[PDB]
Amino acid sequence: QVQLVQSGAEMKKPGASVKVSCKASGYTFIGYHLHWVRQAPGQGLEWMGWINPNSGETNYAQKFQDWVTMTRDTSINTAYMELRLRSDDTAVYYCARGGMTMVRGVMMDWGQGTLVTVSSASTKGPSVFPLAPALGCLVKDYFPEPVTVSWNSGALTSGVHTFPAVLQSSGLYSLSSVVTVPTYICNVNHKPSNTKVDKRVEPKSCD
Amino acid sequence: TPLFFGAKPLSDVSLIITEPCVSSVYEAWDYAAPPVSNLSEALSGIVVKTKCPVPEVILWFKDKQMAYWTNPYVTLKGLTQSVGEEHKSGDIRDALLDALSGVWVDSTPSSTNIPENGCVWGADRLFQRVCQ
Amino acid sequence: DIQMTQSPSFLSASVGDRVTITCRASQGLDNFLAWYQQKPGKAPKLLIYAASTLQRGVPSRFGGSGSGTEFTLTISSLQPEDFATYYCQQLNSYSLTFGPGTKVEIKRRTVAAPSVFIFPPSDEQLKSGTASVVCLLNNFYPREAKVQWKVDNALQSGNSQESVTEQDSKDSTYSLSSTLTLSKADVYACEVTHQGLSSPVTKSFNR
Amino acid sequence: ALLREYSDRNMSLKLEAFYPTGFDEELIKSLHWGNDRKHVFLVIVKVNPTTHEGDVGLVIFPKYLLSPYRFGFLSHPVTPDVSFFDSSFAPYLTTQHLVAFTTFPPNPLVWHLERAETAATAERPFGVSLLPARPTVPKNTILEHKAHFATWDALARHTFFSAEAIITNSTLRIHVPLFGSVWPIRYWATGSVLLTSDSGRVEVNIGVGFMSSLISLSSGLPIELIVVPHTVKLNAVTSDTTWFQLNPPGPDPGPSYRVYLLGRGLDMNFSKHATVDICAYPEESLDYRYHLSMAHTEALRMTTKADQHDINEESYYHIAARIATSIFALSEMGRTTEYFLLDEIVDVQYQLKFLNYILMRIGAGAHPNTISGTSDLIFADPSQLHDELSLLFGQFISYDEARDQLKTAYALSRGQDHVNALSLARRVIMSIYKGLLVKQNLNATERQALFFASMILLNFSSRVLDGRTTLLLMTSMCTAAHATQAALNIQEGLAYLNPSKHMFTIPNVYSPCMGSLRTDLTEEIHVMNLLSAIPTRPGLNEVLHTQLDESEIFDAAFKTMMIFTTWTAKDLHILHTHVPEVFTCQDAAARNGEYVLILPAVQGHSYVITRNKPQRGLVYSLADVDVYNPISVVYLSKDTCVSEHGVIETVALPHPDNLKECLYCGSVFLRYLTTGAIMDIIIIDSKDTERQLAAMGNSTIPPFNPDMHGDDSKAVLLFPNGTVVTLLG
Ligand SMILES: *[C@@H]1O[C@H](CO)[C@@H](O[C@@H]2O[C@H](CO)[C@@H](O[C@@H]3O[C@H](CO[C@H]4O[C@H](CO)[C@@H](O)[C@H](O)[C@@H]4O)[C@@H](O)[C@H](O[C@H]4O[C@H](CO)[C@@H](O)[C@H](O)[C@@H]4O)[C@@H]3O)[C@H](O)[C@H]2NC(C)=O)[C@H](O)[C@H]1NC(C)=O
Ligand SMILES: *[C@@H]1O[C@H](CO)[C@@H](O[C@@H]2O[C@H](CO)[C@@H](O[C@@H]3O[C@H](CO)[C@@H](O)[C@H](O)[C@@H]3O)[C@H](O)[C@H]2NC(C)=O)[C@H](O)[C@H]1NC(C)=O
Ligand SMILES: *[C@@H]1O[C@H](CO)[C@@H](O)[C@H](O)[C@H]1NC(C)=O
Ligand SMILES: *[C@@H]1O[C@H](CO)[C@@H](O)[C@H](O)[C@H]1NC(C)=O
Repeated sequence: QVQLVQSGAEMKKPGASVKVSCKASGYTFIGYHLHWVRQAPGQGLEWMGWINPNSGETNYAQKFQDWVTMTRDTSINTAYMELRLRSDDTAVYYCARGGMTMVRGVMMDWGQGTLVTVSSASTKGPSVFPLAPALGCLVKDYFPEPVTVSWNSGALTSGVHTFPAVLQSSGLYSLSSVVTVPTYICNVNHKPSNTKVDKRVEPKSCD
Repeated sequence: TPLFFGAKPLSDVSLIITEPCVSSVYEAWDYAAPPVSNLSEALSGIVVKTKCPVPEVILWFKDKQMAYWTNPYVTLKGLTQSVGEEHKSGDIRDALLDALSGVWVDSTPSSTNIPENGCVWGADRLFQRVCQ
Repeated sequence: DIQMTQSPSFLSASVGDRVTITCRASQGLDNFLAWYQQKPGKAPKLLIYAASTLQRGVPSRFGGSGSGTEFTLTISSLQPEDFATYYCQQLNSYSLTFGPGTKVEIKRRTVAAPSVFIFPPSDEQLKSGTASVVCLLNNFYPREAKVQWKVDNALQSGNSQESVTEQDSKDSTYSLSSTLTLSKADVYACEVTHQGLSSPVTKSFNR
Repeated sequence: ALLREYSDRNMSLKLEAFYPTGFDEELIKSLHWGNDRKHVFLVIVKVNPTTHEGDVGLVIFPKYLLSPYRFGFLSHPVTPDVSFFDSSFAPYLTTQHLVAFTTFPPNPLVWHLERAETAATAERPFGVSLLPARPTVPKNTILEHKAHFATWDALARHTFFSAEAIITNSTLRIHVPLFGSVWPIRYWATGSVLLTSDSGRVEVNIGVGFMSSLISLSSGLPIELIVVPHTVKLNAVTSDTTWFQLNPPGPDPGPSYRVYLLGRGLDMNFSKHATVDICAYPEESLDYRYHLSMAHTEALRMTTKADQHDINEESYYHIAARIATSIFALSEMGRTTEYFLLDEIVDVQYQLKFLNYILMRIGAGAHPNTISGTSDLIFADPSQLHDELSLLFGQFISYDEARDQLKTAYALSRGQDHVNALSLARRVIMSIYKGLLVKQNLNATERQALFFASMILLNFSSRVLDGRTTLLLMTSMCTAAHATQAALNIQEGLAYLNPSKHMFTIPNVYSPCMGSLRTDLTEEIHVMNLLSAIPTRPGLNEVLHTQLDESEIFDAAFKTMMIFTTWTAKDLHILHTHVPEVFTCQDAAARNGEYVLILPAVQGHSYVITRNKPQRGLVYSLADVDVYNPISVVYLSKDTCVSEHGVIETVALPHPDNLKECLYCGSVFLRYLTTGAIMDIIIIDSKDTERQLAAMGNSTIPPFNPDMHGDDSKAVLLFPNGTVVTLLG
């Protein structure tokens, strides 16, 4: 099974420098090129460049030519992408394996992507508030994206609707996640602010 | 050093799988082709070894009871080609292609190397380095 | 640098139909073109690596044809899971360019009525200085529903906050959440207008 | 029909589930692999030899899955096969390609070549044709199957025959390209050419709308040039097995054809990017004369570079390609035009020898003794033409007719030359000889006659004498005076040149200096004199000065004089046969080029001029010569390795009229300088030359005349006896 794990997610202010990692598996690292493609929110795909994991040599796009650097490590089979943020650089960053040795550009397998947010603001944590007696929860007032929500140990497959984030006027994002019955827990995970809040469902009396 | 005539015999197919790796056992080997015109009227099977330092492919024959070593990359290429034609249709055929897909993805890369100098013969004596 | 054109930019069709997406290159790409499928929130997936060839593991419903400057992706029989945006990519060059993509939605054979649920509790939040009562619209089609309240509808209440889920990959349903948040605590009803309802039905809570 | 995926743990058996989709197979069979049925099975085995288990998989698939699916271009087409299965599978299974090396560049993005300017265009669907336009067939005429000459006049006029042999008699043949890099190619073969040596081999296969030229060097990487009809696509064999169609490296297809270059050097190894240069060859023209003209041009060019390297890598590939595509052109031309000419069929025979020689000897560096070649063409029956000409000879001539009679005679020989051909060749030489002693130059017709006369007499103790006596004559003919003119010729011819509209041919620029044994022409004294004679050819003069630097003009004059030294004299095989006496002892000087001049004498003996201290032979040291540049005349013997010194006795000349009997003839009049410069090697051929020798300046022949010369000039007469004499006067 060929897999690529990126890491993890992060936020950096403008003018900074950010590193994303790709963890190879299932294939010969030295034998297939590594490509980087970024996606702005609500926009399409943009190919940043590729790197030969054996040679070490890199090929860059004109857009990223002086603003980016790509490097790897043959030992742990990982690749690194370092970019200088111009504040127009906010996007999700993907790494992918070239699947054809004699034809450049075919992405056979993709990573899970890493969202990078560029803002002058300071990172903040989420606050969870379980709902009674539709059993879902409510996350509120965090920054930046993303935040992932899973129910129990992943025992609930069908029925879970995780709603898109809503930006408040306070400057912080908020979203909910619901499932529908007609005692479980909602597991919240915030990567930038390092927050994990387990809240359970035990319905209460209303008026 | 140690060379290879290209084939040993084998009476079973369980032997080939358990057979060692020519890559590891010897240093220089020579791939070989069976003394028969049509492979189909003869060849009973194809065994592929992925994880050898130099991945290999064996063409096994039942009646002949010979097992020949052939070029791993060229043979499977020619395989996925002949079974991949537009007119070819089958669900079985799809399983072939499903298996033939990621064959060399785990194993070591193909050569980037330059060949050696010297004259080349034609197809008659297959790409032999001799002038006259 | 070769520029890539895709048409249509947006389309919606029905299950069982045949969708045809097109790709256009600034100049001849010969054999080299790719087709990708990107579902919302997930990573792109390769469909057609050469102009005509189907990646093993990709459904047989997907096919491709083309040469030179013109390429066409065809979904033989559309399914609800096919909801995505589809990209084409230049192959085998120093600069690999992507098509703008084609958004593909799914129109439903039938109209599904929203199940309205309401969440009262402010308990953990109530002593923190805020009370949040969300209203839920789950698994409905078509898209249009307008939520109103017994109070005058105001950005202040943030009732215009609406988190709309991307189309369900099974029933093609939509889900909406309009959140009611009044900070510092300065009749409450959820009023939904939908074509799947006889008259606009309202579920309410007061205290 | 079984798809079965297994997992191995320890070696006993494996844990699996077998899924058959649509058909019945023996289920209990799986305990033993599905050999029993005609169907083939596939097994993928992943095992980490840590003793680690890994996993395996199996699919048994049916048999049929391995089975595949004005000039008339729709009759005998070029059809690529899908894979090795219905084709020749031997080289593909057995190739080390992709394992040891790769025939293709590792970087895929360098595969596509740009199209050259000289390549064909929509407006010029074929190419550029040379100006002595190919004669149109007369409207009334009917063309015979083969080509024949029943008369002498046939050679002078044009003889036509049908190209129908291409369309009627032909063979469908499978072609495996280099190292099994590309799937095979079915084609209808119009011909083949093979050139072999010590240091090189080039295989040329040619068919309707098809050419394969496999070019290989002992000292260099192999390449193959494949030419297919532009509509045809070739498929490259690559590591990734799931990419079905990839184009082997080359330029975009043209109006008539597509060209492919197999083998490395495209991205890096080539000295410049000649990738697009060589690939353009088949699309530059359909005129075989065009390619051969370019071949003769690079021929002369590289022989000037003979000093630094025995091998010219680039020039070898070039001249190889050129030779190959010219046969592709000629065959394809006849097909397209429905006919052929006799000159064309004869000319390629001579061109295939003369060019292969220079190709392997000078280009590849190989020993001349081992240079061989063979051609098989359906529209060409040389051996039948040989017998026709053999019976033609066997039943006064101007230089023109002689040139044609000899050219065709050289072109067709198996080594059997008709006695009267040789007799004609001799008479041509001697007649040119008697001409060149009164005059210092040869017109282009004279040179062509000399060229073929030479090649005929050096072609093969009878024929041995011819070799020695011609090398003698060639050497005598080449004087300081002629050499300067002869070098100017080569230089003028190369100066005013039109690859586009005109043919260049070496026999047109030829001279005895190319067929002589003289290594002294590169000496400063001569080269300097060459430069001073340049303004006597004002056109050539201006061309040289307006591009070449004054320093480079010297290199030029040096490099052209080089040709005269390296063309024949440097060849050891020619020497070894005709002058073994030079090599008899431990003698190094022969191969160290310490022997500046070689003069074949009566059988078993040859004179020699050496600058160093001679270690063998009868030695006459001329003592009037400057010490820093000495001339030692040395008489070498085959069976005598002894070393001695002779005395030069002096004699006087009688009155020219006095003796009707000739006691002098056969000797050699050597004119040298006190500066150590060798000038004139003139032989006394006839009783009249003898009379001109006794002349005081009443002699027509200038080296015999101590007037046109000066105080530095000294002269000595060499008898075949080994006797060296000074003349009084
Ligand atoms: C090398 O040696 C091998 C033998 O080992 C030969 O392989 C044979 O190859 C031929 C093709 O040239 C095969 O013949 C083909 O048979 C197919 C059978 O499939 C049909 O029937 C089966 C049931 O039996 C169904 O499952 C299937 O759906 C099909 O209905 C035919 O489909 C093929 O027919 C094609 O051509 C015929 C005309 O001959 C037309 O009538 C058809 O419409 C169609 O176009 C084909 O005939 C044969 O099966 C192979 N033998 C074996 C043992 O399987 C090679 O030919 C041989 N090659 C050389 C160069 O020596
Ligand atoms: C090498 O060859 C030369 C000639 O090529 C030989 O010289 C010859 O020597 C003999 C005497 O030994 C001469 O014979 C003479 O004949 C005349 C009549 O013609 C007569 O009057 C004399 O009395 C004498 O008998 C002969 O002329 C002379 N040749 C020449 C051209 O001068 C020489 O013998 C040879 N040397 C060797 C070692 O063989
Ligand atoms: C074909 O070749 C045969 C000899 O093999 C010959 O008899 C015949 O004339 C040739 N046909 C043509 C048209 O050249
Ligand atoms: C060359 O010289 C010969 C005489 O030796 C003469 O017949 C012929 O006309 C000359 N050719 C040219 C080109 O003048």
